[PDB]
Amino acid sequence: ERPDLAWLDEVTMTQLERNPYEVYERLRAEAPLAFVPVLGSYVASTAEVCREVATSPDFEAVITPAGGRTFGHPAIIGVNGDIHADLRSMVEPALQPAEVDRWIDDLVRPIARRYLERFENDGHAELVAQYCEPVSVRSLGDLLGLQEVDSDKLREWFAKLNRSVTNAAVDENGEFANPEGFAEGDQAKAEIRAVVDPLIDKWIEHPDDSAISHWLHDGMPPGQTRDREYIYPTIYVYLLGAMQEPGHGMASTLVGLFSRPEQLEEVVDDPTLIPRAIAEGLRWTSPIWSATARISTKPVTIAGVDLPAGTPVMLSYGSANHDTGKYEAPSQYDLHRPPLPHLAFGAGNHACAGIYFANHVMRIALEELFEAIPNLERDTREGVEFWGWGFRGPTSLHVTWEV
Ligand code: HEM
Ligand SMILES: COc1cccc(CO)c1O
Repeated sequence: ERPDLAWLDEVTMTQLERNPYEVYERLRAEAPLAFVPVLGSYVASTAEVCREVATSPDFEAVITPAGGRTFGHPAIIGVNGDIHADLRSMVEPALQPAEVDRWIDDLVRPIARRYLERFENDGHAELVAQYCEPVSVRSLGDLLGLQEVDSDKLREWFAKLNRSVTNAAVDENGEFANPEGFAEGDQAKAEIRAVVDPLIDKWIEHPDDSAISHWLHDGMPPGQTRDREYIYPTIYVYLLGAMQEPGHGMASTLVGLFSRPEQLEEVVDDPTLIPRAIAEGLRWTSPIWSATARISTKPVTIAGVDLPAGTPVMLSYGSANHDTGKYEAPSQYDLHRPPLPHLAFGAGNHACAGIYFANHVMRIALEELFEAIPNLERDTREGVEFWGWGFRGPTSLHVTWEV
């Protein structure tokens, strides 16, 4: 429709998944709010527009089309009003900073050690599969009450949900171009139900300290629980993003550090710099790159575009975090970048609920890794490929060290 952006008609889903940064560099200059045909939606690409939409009184949450097809209702990310308030009150207790501080070290550090012990003497490893993902899912899985679900299984589930939720491509008529791509999301949900339904059966009668048990019981009248159909979509939200993203963030941080060997040495020497390293890692390759959205509730003008009521806008926070209006040479990882606001945790009433927890998981994981393997080196025989438009991170991270 917009004539000067006719080139967007030729952007493909595969291109965006392999590397979205060239398209979005053009969008940030040409059209900070732009309709992207293959995505079937307006996309916000700059920090100013993403923050405005995410915080505007004239927008509310909406799930992406493929997200809705996968998760259904009421996913915490796609609802508003009283239901959203209830789901936030449901998830927030275990994520409160004073609560996290009571137990985060005893949760994550033994897990990180357990996975590290399996390879720390090998001289080689693929850190995504052998460390970053397992620590992320085992930590959250235990908190949730999924101790008996193997980390291999939790990792398979968030891979399948990832592909289903980001199966966004639409055809000439605005219909999903790849409908068969939702089948593995449906199969993941069926497997999750088979595992989690018995656990919920038990928690209803025998509550414990698991987070899901508290989701069922907290704030409810005596003898009542939240219906499982009311909480399952948020369970799925967790089994995707909350399981995947801390692993993504640690891995991207390491890749960035490896790209700046002088900076990797600083952080290994001085582990108090790990939080700063992680913050730059999240800006540099945002794990949740473009997975959430808002919808206008009345006619509104954003970045010169007159939007009718009912218009969805995807928030490409990963692009916003490369806004050259804010950052110098944003495509380069720089630990010594001045600490500035970023949008990797979103903004507004639907901003990330688990920031404090996530930052500690990533921190502890990197602390233990650098303690166990101070001479870590990237395996330069294998390149690092990043994949993902909706969620983005490295597909593998081959490293070596002198044993
Ligand atoms: C580095 C790791 C993580 C990153 C980068 C991340 C980022 C985000 C982003 C971008 C959103 C959408 C915000 C928006 O639409 O404005 C979000 C939502 C959310 N995240 Fe995080 N997340 C991470 C880890 C986690 C973890 C571990 C948990 C739970 C233990 C969690 C819980 C949630 C919840 C519940 C929401 C939905 C909030 C709502 O819609 O009201 N996140 N996250
Ligand atoms: C915490 O998990 C998520 C956060 C934001 C988006 C999604 C899925 O679109 C998630 O699963």
